[PDB]
Amino acid sequence: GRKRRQKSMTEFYH
Repeated sequence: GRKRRQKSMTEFYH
């Protein structure tokens, strides 16, 4: 799993 979730601005997977 993932304890710390950081919203990646590069989350736009082209």
